[PDB]
Amino acid sequence: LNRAKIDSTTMKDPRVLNNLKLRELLLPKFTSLWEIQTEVTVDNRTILLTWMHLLCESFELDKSVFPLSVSILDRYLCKKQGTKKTLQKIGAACVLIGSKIRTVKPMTVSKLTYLSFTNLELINQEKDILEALKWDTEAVLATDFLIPLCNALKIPEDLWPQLYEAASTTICKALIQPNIALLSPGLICAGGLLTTIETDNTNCRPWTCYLEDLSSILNFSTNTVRTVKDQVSEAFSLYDLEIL
Amino acid sequence: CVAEIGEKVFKARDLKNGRFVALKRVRVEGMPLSTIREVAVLRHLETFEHPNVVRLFDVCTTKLTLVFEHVDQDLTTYLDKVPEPGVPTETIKDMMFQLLRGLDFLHSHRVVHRDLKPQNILVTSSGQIKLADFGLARIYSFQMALTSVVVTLWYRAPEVLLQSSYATPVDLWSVGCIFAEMFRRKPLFRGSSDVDQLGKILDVIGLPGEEDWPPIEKFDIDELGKDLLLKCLTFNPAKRISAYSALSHPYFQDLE
Ligand SMILES: c1cc2c3cnc(Nc4ccc(N5CCNCC5)cn4)nc3n(C3CCCC3)c2cn1
Repeated sequence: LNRAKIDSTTMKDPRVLNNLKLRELLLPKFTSLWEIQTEVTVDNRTILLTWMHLLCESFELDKSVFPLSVSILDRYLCKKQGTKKTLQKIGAACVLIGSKIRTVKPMTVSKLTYLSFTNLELINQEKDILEALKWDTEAVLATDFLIPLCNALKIPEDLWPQLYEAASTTICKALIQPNIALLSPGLICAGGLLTTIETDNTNCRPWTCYLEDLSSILNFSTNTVRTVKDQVSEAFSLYDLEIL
Repeated sequence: CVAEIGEKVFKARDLKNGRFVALKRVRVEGMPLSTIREVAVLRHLETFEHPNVVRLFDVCTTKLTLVFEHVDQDLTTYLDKVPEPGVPTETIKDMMFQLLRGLDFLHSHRVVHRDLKPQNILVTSSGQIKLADFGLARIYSFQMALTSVVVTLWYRAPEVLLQSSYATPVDLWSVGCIFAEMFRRKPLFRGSSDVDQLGKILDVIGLPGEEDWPPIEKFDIDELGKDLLLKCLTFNPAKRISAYSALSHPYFQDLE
């Protein structure tokens, strides 16, 4: 299987960054995490999100399959009540749906059930999430912003493959944590690059030399950017499989 | 339901109005990968209300029903019955515009519609373009995996055939093929295999030099369309024009 390579239309066109900024405003900002929820909690999510991420990491899915599943799941869990038991059926349906959209070889029902509820109950749960959201499943993922933000930042084009791999990875683990769920996709992403550029010492400027321009680019204050970096790096650091 | 308009795509009326709608009763791993993709994109972009992309109205569920806006006819029926000498001069310039417009739309939202064919392209009574069937369509992130099977044989861009990785220029290929078919009311390239098809093509565009590798009036066109059509069928896909760059090209400046 061959991979999508640079496309000026899709990554260097300045109105792609613009339109991302826009459709970012089509996912209404969550008041608080899982407000509509009486039983399960944020604690129950960091876990399930952790399994889900692993399930996405272990089966080598495209980097943008886990952000979408997290997005779907939260959204579904505004418009429906879920138990502490079903909570795993649910998150396994989200990966089922999210894979079908953002990845060429989907997770199957077998792989999702053989390791976890029946092959029918899960399908019916794909249904339930499909209805509840009225099939409006896609979304703007923190991942969608990496390359347009790299172009915007005049980062030398040939550093993109490594930075994409590093940062998309740092991003996806953060997304497991609660306090990252409130931040806006563009910002979560900006943190990703900075958290990463800092670490790897990639032949860029040092990361603080991208703060005043990421401010400009995303239209936030040079303080919101710093906090979003810190928050993200921290959420990365908070990753623990022994939580399972 | 009344009379099928697609191989399964129906045609019926509604309890609200007896207005015209298209029904797509999709026969159901859970829900088919493709329809989930199709709908997901259409609802993602719908509030932008672009002139050139069919609207979707509902879904419901064993069997599944997918409900759209109705269009007079597909460009296939159009070209197959438009009074001689076929589509007029400027109607042609015009639909090329709307096509490249609804496709400048799409790509700017990081979407690729890789199933561009006159079977799929729609034409309202007022002569407006409505792009349809978004089964093979999806958001292009970077370093993402790809199947090796998009577009019906005749409209498939080279590099796809060459089993290379594709992108947006896949859309522009079919465009500068539908650009072609429009003038000469019959498919420009009619192969039988991935290799025949790459031949029918390669014995026209000619032999791409060592750098581009991984008469045209010959086949009634303006001097200007014939730079556009060459721009949309330049072998190298990093050389193929972009729908944005094309919308601005000189063939278009005289227009409604
Ligand atoms: C969503 C919406 C639509 C849609 C809405 N209207 C029409 N109108 C239409 C087209 C063709 C004909 N003719 C009838 C006599 N035989 C030749 C053709 C008549 N009406 N076709 C639609 N399609 C078609 C794309 C390719 C197959 C289904 C859609 C696909 N997705």
